[PDB]
Amino acid sequence: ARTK
Amino acid sequence: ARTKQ
Amino acid sequence: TLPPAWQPFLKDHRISTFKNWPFLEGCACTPERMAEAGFIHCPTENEPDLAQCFFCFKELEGWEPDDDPIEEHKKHSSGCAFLSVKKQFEELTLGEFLKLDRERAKNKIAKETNNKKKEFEETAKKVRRAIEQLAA
Amino acid sequence: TLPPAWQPFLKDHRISTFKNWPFLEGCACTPERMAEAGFIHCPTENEPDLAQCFFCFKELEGWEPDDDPIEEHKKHSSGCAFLSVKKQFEELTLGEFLKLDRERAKNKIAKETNNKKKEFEETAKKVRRAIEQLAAM
Ligand SMILES: [Zn+2]
Ligand SMILES: [Zn+2]
Repeated sequence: ARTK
Repeated sequence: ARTKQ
Repeated sequence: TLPPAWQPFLKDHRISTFKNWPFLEGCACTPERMAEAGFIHCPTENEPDLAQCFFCFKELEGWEPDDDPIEEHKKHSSGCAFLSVKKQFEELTLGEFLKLDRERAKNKIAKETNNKKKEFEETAKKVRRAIEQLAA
Repeated sequence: TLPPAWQPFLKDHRISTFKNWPFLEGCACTPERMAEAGFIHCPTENEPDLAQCFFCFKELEGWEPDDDPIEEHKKHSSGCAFLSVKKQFEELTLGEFLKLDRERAKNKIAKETNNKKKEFEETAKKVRRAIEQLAAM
């Protein structure tokens, strides 16, 4: 997943 | 000490 | 920073509850000693040196300077599981701590059941006296 | 059983926050795995798979089925002390637990500091621009  | 009155 | 319900487990909270405790330096039952022994100060206008174990709820008054709070606690409430706890608060595990708080909860309920019993018996005495008097 | 502020430290509480989490059986990032890794579910209108570590406050979206929550946490927040905790909750001592709750409190504060900073800088850019424009005209 990934950072906002 | 002693118990309650 | 713990919730109010749990503060009494902390020695320094217990010590803080001693406000106008008469036995200070030189005495065996100082706030520090009372607190180490599990006691909290719960004075009344009526009974102003009243103290109570936070864990087993035994209340004691008539404190005297040479009274060792620990030996008094053993005498009047031999089975109090706080007396068994030998480790410091912060050395307990959460599991142990939670086990203790459950035993305390049970102690509170037992005490309230015991007070309600004593209140019911007192009311029953008065009723009995009132009936005897109206029969006589 | 336990005070609200502390519940996030309990795996079962964290799992329970996952309400309409899309990735269920067959996926690597299930509620159980997300929760084992420290995450709480905080969905928005805008990003409905949003998850946040309860301890270090790192937020991650864009979850994919084969994502291992633990490895994603290590990647995006390598310094998070929750990743260091080996014992179960009930095996911690109160001292250990109080030390962890302090580090968490400090993480929350660092996060809010870092946000305030960013908002302030955005406002400062706008004001500066407005004043440049006025001096230019
Ligand atoms: Zn006791
Ligand atoms: Zn984290």
